[PDB]
Amino acid sequence: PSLYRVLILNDDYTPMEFVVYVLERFFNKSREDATRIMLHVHQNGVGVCGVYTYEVAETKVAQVIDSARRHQHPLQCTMEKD
Repeated sequence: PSLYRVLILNDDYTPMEFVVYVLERFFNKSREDATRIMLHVHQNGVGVCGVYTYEVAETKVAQVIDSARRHQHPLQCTMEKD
């Protein structure tokens, strides 16, 4: 039954706007909440985008990666047990 948290890692190439876009897009964040998480990731090196069931966490990871790569950004996204 364990839920899984989705994490994005900081990097020195992915635009902030794209990270905000990603959080609004795939994690259902208002722009204000996205901005907060984006800045937290920038400062902490890692941040939680959300917590979901394993299957849903898995698709959100893939979707962020797919989106990032097609935008040609190196944005790293992964998950771990909540």
